[PDB]
Amino acid sequence: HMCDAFVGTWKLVSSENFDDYMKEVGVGFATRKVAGMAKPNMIISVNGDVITIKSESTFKNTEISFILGQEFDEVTADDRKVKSTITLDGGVLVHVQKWDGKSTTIKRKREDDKLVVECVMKGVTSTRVYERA
Ligand SMILES: O=C1NC(=O)[C@]2(CO[C@H](c3cccc(Br)c3)OC2)S1
Repeated sequence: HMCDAFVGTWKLVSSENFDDYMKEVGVGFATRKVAGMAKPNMIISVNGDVITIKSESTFKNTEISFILGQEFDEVTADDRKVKSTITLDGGVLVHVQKWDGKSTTIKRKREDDKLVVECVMKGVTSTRVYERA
């Protein structure tokens, strides 16, 4: 019953400062412009200890499966090759990505009927709000 309130199909309904977050990450112009248009569906499921998060979008489809606390390889939508670790901290899913001596953290939490995603790189935060699809 780990992560029950996250499970389901979610649609992006608002974004703030995502271009600035991508700039801070190092994303190039053309990827920022095209990726910034996308309104992905995020599909979250749990089977035993394995959590799967899929992102279906007109930009790029991605999928990760993981066990909490156990590092894994991830290729991000912008084609970074990162080492990721995802934990639960007080009911918030905390996803840290490490690559090229850099780090970014993505937090996902349930707030009312929304799933709120906060993406932080250095001093820049982007907030991405999802509703049930
Ligand atoms: O709502 C979101 N939920 C996530 O986990 C995000 C998935 O996309 C990445 C991303 C970073 C840089 C460039 C591109 Br293209 C994508 O940012 C995090 S956005």
